[PDB]
Amino acid sequence: DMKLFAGNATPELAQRIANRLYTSLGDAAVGRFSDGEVSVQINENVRGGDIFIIQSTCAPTNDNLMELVVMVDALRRASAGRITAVIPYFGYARQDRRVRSARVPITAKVVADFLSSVGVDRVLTVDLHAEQIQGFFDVPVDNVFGSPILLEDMLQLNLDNPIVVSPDIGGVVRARAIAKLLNDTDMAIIDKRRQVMHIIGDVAGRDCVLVDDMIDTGGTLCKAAEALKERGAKRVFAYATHPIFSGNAANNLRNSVIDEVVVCDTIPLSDEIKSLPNVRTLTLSGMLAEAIRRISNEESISAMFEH
Amino acid sequence: DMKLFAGNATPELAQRIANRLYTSLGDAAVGRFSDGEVSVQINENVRGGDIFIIQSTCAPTNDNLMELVVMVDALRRASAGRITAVIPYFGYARQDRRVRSARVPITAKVVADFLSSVGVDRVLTVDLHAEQIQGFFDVPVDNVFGSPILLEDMLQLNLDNPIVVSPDIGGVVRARAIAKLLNDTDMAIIDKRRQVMHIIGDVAGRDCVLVDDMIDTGGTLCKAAEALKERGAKRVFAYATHPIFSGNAANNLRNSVIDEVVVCDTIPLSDEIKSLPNVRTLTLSGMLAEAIRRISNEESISAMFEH
Amino acid sequence: DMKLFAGNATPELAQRIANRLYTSLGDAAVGRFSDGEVSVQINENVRGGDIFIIQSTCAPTNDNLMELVVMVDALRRASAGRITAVIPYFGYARQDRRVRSARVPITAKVVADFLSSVGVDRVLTVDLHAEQIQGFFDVPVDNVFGSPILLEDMLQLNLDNPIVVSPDIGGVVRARAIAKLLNDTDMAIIDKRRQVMHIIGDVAGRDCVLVDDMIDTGGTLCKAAEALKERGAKRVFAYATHPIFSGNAANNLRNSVIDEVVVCDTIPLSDEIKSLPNVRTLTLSGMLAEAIRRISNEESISAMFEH
Amino acid sequence: DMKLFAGNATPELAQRIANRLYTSLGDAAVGRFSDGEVSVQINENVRGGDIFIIQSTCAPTNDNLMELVVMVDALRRASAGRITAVIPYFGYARQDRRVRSARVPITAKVVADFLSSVGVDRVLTVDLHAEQIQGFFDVPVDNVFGSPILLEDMLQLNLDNPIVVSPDIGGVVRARAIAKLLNDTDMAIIDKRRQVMHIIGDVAGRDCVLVDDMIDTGGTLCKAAEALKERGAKRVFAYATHPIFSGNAANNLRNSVIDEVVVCDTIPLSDEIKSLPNVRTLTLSGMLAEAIRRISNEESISAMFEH
Amino acid sequence: DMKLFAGNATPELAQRIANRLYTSLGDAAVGRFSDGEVSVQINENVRGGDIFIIQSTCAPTNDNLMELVVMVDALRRASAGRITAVIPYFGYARQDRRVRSARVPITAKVVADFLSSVGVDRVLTVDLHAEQIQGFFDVPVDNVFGSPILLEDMLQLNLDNPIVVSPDIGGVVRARAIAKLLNDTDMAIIDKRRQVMHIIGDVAGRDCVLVDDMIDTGGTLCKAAEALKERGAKRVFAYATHPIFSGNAANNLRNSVIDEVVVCDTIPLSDEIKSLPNVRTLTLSGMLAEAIRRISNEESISAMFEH
Amino acid sequence: DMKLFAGNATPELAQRIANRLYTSLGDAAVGRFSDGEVSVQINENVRGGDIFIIQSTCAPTNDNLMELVVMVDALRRASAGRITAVIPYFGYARQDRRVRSARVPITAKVVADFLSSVGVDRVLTVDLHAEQIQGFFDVPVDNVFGSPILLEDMLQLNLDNPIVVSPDIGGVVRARAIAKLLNDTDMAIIDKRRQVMHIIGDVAGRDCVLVDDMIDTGGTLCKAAEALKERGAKRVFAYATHPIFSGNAANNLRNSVIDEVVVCDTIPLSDEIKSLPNVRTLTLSGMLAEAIRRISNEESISAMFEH
Ligand SMILES: Nc1ncnc2c1ncn2[C@@H]1O[C@H](COP(=O)(O)OP(=O)(O)O)[C@@H](O)[C@H]1O
Ligand SMILES: Nc1ncnc2c1ncn2[C@@H]1O[C@H](COP(=O)(O)OP(=O)(O)O)[C@@H](O)[C@H]1O
Ligand SMILES: Nc1ncnc2c1ncn2[C@@H]1O[C@H](COP(=O)(O)OP(=O)(O)O)[C@@H](O)[C@H]1O
Ligand SMILES: Nc1ncnc2c1ncn2[C@@H]1O[C@H](COP(=O)(O)OP(=O)(O)O)[C@@H](O)[C@H]1O
Ligand SMILES: O=P(O)(O)OC[C@H]1O[C@H](O)[C@H](O)[C@@H]1O
Ligand SMILES: O=P(O)(O)OC[C@H]1O[C@H](O)[C@H](O)[C@@H]1O
Ligand SMILES: O=P(O)(O)OC[C@H]1O[C@H](O)[C@H](O)[C@@H]1O
Ligand SMILES: O=P(O)(O)OC[C@H]1O[C@H](O)[C@H](O)[C@@H]1O
Ligand SMILES: O=P(O)(O)OC[C@H]1O[C@H](O)[C@H](O)[C@@H]1O
Ligand SMILES: O=P(O)(O)OC[C@H]1O[C@H](O)[C@H](O)[C@@H]1O
Ligand SMILES: [Mg+2]
Ligand SMILES: [Mg+2]
Ligand SMILES: [Mg+2]
Ligand SMILES: [Mg+2]
Ligand SMILES: [Mg+2]
Ligand SMILES: [Mg+2]
Ligand SMILES: [Mg+2]
Ligand SMILES: [Mg+2]
Ligand SMILES: [Mg+2]
Ligand SMILES: [Mg+2]
Ligand SMILES: [Mg+2]
Ligand SMILES: [Mg+2]
Repeated sequence: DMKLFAGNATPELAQRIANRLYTSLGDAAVGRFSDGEVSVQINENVRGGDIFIIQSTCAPTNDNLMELVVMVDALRRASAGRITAVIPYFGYARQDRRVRSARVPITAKVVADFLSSVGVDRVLTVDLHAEQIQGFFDVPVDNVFGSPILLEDMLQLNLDNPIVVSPDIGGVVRARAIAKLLNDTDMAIIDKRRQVMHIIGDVAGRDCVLVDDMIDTGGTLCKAAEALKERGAKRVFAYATHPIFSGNAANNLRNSVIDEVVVCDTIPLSDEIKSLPNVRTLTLSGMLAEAIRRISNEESISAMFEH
Repeated sequence: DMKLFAGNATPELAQRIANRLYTSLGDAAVGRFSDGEVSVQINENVRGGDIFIIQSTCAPTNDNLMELVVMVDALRRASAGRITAVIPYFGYARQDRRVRSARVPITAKVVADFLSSVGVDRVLTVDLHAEQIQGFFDVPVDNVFGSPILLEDMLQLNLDNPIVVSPDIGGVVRARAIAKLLNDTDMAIIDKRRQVMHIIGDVAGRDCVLVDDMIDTGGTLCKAAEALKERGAKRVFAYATHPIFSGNAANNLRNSVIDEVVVCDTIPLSDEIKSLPNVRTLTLSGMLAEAIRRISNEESISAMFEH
Repeated sequence: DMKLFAGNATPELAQRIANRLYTSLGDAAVGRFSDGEVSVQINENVRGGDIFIIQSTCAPTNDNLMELVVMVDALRRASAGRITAVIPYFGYARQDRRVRSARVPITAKVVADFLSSVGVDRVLTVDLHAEQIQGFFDVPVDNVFGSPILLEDMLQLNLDNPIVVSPDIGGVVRARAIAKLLNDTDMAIIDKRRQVMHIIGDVAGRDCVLVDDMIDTGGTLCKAAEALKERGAKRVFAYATHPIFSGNAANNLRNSVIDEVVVCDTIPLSDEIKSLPNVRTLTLSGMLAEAIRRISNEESISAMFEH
Repeated sequence: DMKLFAGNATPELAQRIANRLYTSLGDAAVGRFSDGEVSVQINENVRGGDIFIIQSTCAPTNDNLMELVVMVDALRRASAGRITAVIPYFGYARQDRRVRSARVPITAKVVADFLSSVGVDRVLTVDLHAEQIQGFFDVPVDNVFGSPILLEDMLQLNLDNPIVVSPDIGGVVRARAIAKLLNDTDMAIIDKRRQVMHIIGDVAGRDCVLVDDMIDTGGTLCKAAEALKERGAKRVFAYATHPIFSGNAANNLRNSVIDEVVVCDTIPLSDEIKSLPNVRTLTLSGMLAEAIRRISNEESISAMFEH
Repeated sequence: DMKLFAGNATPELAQRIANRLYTSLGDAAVGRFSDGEVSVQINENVRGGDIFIIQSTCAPTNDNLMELVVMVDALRRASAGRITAVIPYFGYARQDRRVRSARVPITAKVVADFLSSVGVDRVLTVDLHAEQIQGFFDVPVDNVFGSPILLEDMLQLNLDNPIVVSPDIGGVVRARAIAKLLNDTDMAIIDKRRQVMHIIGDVAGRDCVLVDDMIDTGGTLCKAAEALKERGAKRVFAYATHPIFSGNAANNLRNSVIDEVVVCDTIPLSDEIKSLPNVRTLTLSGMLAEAIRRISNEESISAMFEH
Repeated sequence: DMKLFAGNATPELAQRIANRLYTSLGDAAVGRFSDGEVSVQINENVRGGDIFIIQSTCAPTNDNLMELVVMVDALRRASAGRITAVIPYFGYARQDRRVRSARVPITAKVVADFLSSVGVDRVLTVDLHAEQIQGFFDVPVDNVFGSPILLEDMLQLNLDNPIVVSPDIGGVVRARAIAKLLNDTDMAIIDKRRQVMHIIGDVAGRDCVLVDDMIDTGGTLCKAAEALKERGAKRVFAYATHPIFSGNAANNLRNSVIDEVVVCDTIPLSDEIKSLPNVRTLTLSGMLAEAIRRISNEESISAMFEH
């Protein structure tokens, strides 16, 4: 008995996933009270069932997170069998340590503790900001890479001796993995000091593919593209998995030298961003549906990591 | 070493409490990141200290709650000694059971579990919606009544043989307590059936004092006042502790037959409500400051329940 | 594999429930050692089974509670699958908060913690004193109302314009629910001050039905009946779910003006009470058997709340 | 701030301990409600204090145990600093394993879990039935031997080449320890087969000292004394720490060949037993008072194990 | 789906058990990294399976224990259904209490806590040093006696009026059980004082069977055999379950008066010990295989305790 | 009351730290039993004290880890006040996630859970392999960088326009931090594909400083030095914090082109490595002593992160 439930964060992605599983979303009233508190009621029998909840903890982050945890509590008190939280974008993942013992929280651990406390039995995410967040849980956590879809899109561009560039130092590992997958090309690294951007590697007369896990504001992405074009690069493409696009992202991307921005659909796009002519979206519904299928049928999940 | 910290929910109440304790609020940067996630940094040494956090979980409820739990986590990882959460208004307290085994959450228990998980050592609240929420925690919970302040204000009205009325059946116990405190007057009960309001008790030619724990939308309060005046009551006064005032509350209170609405300051008022000429606010800063003083000095807290 | 086990608190109710499920009680030796400590031995295979334990925590309360928790521990170490505690009367439910921060325990929370610690997976009760005790547990708790049986008995009395009266202020909500179920009649409230009883509502020349969750000593019930008859009421009937009947209850009920006392069978009656001519018992075995049937077969439990 | 509290199990022992500490027992109302549920109220400030609760879990075992756990919960919610449970006799200690995987509970572990759940910080006991019960807790457990007092009494008897006998096989280790302390005498062992008692060791023409941790019914003790006298022993003395004396113990001890029965005061004696002419009581109040003194002042507890 | 996995501690015993279950060991790479840290990889699907891990925590104890806990963590994160730890010899079982409140650990409790923390669901052991270690866990623990195999071997020796001797005082209970099983013979006890060995019981002209749970160094066993032969015993046989054989055990057994040493196979023997001509090994693979079979099929485990 | 205790892993480092704190190491017997199990006895009063345990979990890793956890359990049962584990090198830190959902453990989380279970209150480490391991704990974890000491040593070399090189992609962040501290020089990255080493950045005619967190076998370090010298680098220096030096490290470093290897003293060096002429050791005893001093006196720990 596989049952799918959705929040208000990613309803269209949940509908696409349900379509690919040839089922329909479970019936649950999830809204707000008059004063703004989350209201949840499960409107069908879930006793002993195998429940999947699809919801990203994207902006508005706190409302979406409260929605998810309140759904889990409601399902657990209604005697559900197993609850899997499908969280395509995991919010608060960038607050994952205390640098220099700064008096800051580790909020990703706080969220993992909340999810474990309400009774989640498994978590399925896409491209966690830090892979070590798998260890913040006691339950199995499956971190699925979005790189197959993005690489499939890259290979249909016919790039001229492309080079893979990471816009910052934190993305070097991911950029190297993408480069090894992309016909084993070269990689370059953007190094930022003091306000100048230093490029390590040769980009003269080559197509540049900027790869990142997310695009939050686009300031550093636009600056990296500007530096790459100033050092003589033909075309610049930006590939990311999570389209956060917060703050002044639309204006930054509009007045930029990037030829194409390609993102996945873990977060719904705004009308502001969708109006842009050079922003393209790929879908992860098939990959997530296959992962849900394998989890539900007790099959091996390692098959999801092939290109 | 008593240190006070405040969130963004009730900063002026926290400042008043700090003034009455002859100290100043601790220095902590509490704001938002670009995408809307809560940002917290404690900017002073708190090692081994006795920390009090003042913040209501009022609207926007989820942001305020996340702010509180993230502050507690940051303080606990910074080696604070004891953390007391002063929550003048406790949000989600109305979701306290599952009626008829409805597939709903018990969200007050979820919030209590979150607070216990991040490391709170004591909770101090004002007029919990259900007193049994004290049992949702393992830590001491002090539920302080706001009835001394409201009764002091009532006794300066010179009411003509007043009668204490509860606007619904859930408030009968509180209304009876207020009536016994108010020179041992009579009490009447509003009974609602089907859309008509039935009044049990005699209100003909008497001043009526409606007492409630909160005013959320004011619809039932205005209806009760209308019924009381239709059964021949001279003047109607509304007394409450928590001024939620959500939805259409301002228009409901403007076009109403209530002579005076008196509330406490557990939730800041909007400009919409503050423009109203017949809404008056009492302060709880002295009572909360005395409670904090007694907790900090290891004195008996039972002295707080005298009129 | 549904297996029923019984303690020494309510053996005849357990036998009736087993009869209605067309099974027999499981074989377990549950007694005392020489010095009075509880002795338990499960005398059949329970590995992987779906176990229901039927036992009220009624007087002697502590022995019955220890019996229940020791049974649960014995079954859990014998590799039982799922353990449901059917507790028709939940003892210690009246100690559910600390009024005015009195240095008292919250013993209902203590008992819930004990039950959760030994390994109970679900609780099924009848008419909890406070519904918020559902939140004292992490496991599902089904609070089943006894009002269908009592209302069925009420409707066979042919009352003359009956009015529903709550003997105290704590029972107003339940009395209102019963009144709305009883052809939508009126309700009156007994208000006690200082030693006099004040009645809010008109009872002149009407049949009065006193409704309560329990009858502990009968002092307040007899006083309320006396006041109702003094204000000119034709007949007084007392309806309750839990027949505790402690202290001087038999003498109070014998020298009283109540025409009929009707109770359920969550607690066995003594010979003292059974000798009384105007005390009648209704059975809850059918309702509890249906609830157990629905829990065992993973059906919806919401069907149990219809009249 | 050392505060002593007592239950209703061992009030005179608690008073003696308080006398030896030159303090007085703390003021707390500990009784029963009308229906038999435990009632507790702490009538003094205990905030931040160092609390000791003196109560044996002796017969009636379940009432005493519930009294203790309810006291601990009340003190913990009243913000006590540290709670030490002084349990001179630990009930349910004989149910400490499952022999041959019998479907029985391990009730000593259940009681340890209850005590840990309510918030006990340290346990102090006398002559635990199994020393491994120390490992049933997470908190420090100090198991103090009563053998110094009993050995002091033995050495004032002027025994004629005494031999130390264990009435069963479970007491051989304790009997050997006593024998090594008693001028390094010999030891004999009572072996019971099938209904006959086999004695291993020579007892012809010697004084026999039977040593045990407890005397529950006295049947095996009287049988062992009978066998020892039949194999030609001059005088038989019985020494034990815990005087349970359940069932037919008084008649067994009256019609027995034992010259003297000496016990400690961990359990109050009945009038039935106190009427016996050959039963003598030693006091442990000094030893327990010294242990409490050392725990309170953060001194080494190893000094308590010298003769 | 029963799956067997083995560590590096007892691979041949695991292979024998797998042979008797007519299955094969599961495929898992369990070794060491370059620096000596344990490396584990499960090389087959275990989702929802019923997993048994066979590994003794014998010398090198800490490596074997870490191997076991790391395997359990790997299997739990791979979504295994139920994990049973089959630990034929349980290391650290001799550190089971704090005698005289010595500042020592209770390491058996530490190991039980580690096993419970990684997610073990059941433990199956052979001849625990202290049976109360069953209470150190929350999960079912089945302590299976090795006495059937040893008694079967004893009865094929044709002993001349044998007497069962325990080499120390801690083994008296086990020696008595063996004696009652061995045609209800007599038992004698070795008592050690100061450096001399005192024998309680008559051994003149009888065959002596020394029975113990383990043989660690053999010093006390050889001394007991020497004393027994000095008091005129014909032949001395040593029977034990766990062949630890540490330190100078081989030289002690070589220069000893023991005619035969018979042990089980819970710990692999060294070449040093296997070279000895009078050391014989019995197998427990059949008994453990039957226990695993009964656990897997949800049958009663009490059938394992018959001779 | 600050008390220092040491294991057998890093006794000389512990002695140096004790010397810099002008105290002496606490008296505790920490060794092995005959069969190889860890033996611990605390030989002084620690009641209420502030205890620091200094021990790296270096090779033999499992013995050292068991030593640490057993010490913590012994101290916690002896009523210690606060226990801080000073672990200069944290073993198992490289097993921090499951790549591609490989059926592997997260052993760093297992070790963190063990430490939290025995009762550690704070952890102090040096240069954790992954900083996110701070989130594997609930307690404060202070990750102190060793870069001040190494940078002080670097600045006394008089390098000719040095360039900072990371031997692999996982060390790029640390290499960049070191480069920014080292007069804001340039950085180069070693990229390994397929067996060839690709260098991103210009190293022609410059001094190269290889920086890493650890040196396990030295194979990749020697290969990186060889590649750097083949692309025309004057001198190559290797700087690391943790000198693991496992496997064939001594032969790799002997037959290498590295001019100097400088490491800290978190792990004792072998005689094999100490015989090498171009391996130099720096001490961290002063920095760790200052950190312990600040923790003990409740001072801010942020002062430890300045150069
Ligand atoms: N403001 C208030 N003051 C006093 N009691 C209150 C108040 N609000 C709610 N209550 C509840 O009303 C109940 C009345 O109990 P109490 O005041 O002791 O009188 P009695 O027990 O005689 O009815 C208490 O249990 C308390 O929890
Ligand atoms: N026997 C009963 N039947 C129905 N409700 C009851 C009963 N006893 C107590 N109650 C409580 O009375 C409250 C009345 O709510 P409800 O019956 O939904 O009507 P309304 O919400 O319109 O007042 C419920 O929250 C329920 O918890
Ligand atoms: N009253 C007692 N005094 C001393 N030991 C006792 C007593 N009762 C039981 N014992 C147990 O007897 C065992 C004997 O150990 P010990 O007295 O150290 O001598 P040895 O170790 O030489 O046999 C101890 O482990 C202790 O737990
Ligand atoms: N020795 C070190 N000194 C400083 N930072 C280090 C060191 N080793 C690793 N790091 C990491 O490098 C990251 C660089 O951040 P930071 O030094 O604040 O500069 P920026 O944030 O401008 O890149 C930090 O998050 C820190 O965790
Ligand atoms: O917020 P921006 O820097 O503009 O863009 C998002 C980046 O911030 C984080 O490093 C993310 O990993 C991205 O690299
Ligand atoms: O939301 P409204 O009914 O308009 O006003 C608030 C009321 O709703 C809850 O019962 C509260 O206790 C109040 O009585
Ligand atoms: O103990 P009595 O007051 O005599 O009768 C039982 C009552 O006490 C509690 O309020 C129960 O709810 C009943 O109303
Ligand atoms: O119950 P009885 O056997 O008569 O006397 C008490 C004995 O029962 C237990 O073994 C105790 O340890 C005693 O040896
Ligand atoms: O270590 P040894 O004394 O030489 O032989 C093992 C004995 O040590 C323990 O008591 C075991 O139970 C054995 O009796
Ligand atoms: O084991 P080696 O690769 O030879 O040297 C140690 C390296 O292995 C890990 O990445 C460490 O971080 C080091 O970079
Ligand atoms: Mg990052
Ligand atoms: Mg980035
Ligand atoms: Mg309500
Ligand atoms: Mg209301
Ligand atoms: Mg009540
Ligand atoms: Mg009542
Ligand atoms: Mg025993
Ligand atoms: Mg005995
Ligand atoms: Mg032993
Ligand atoms: Mg032994
Ligand atoms: Mg790494
Ligand atoms: Mg590396």
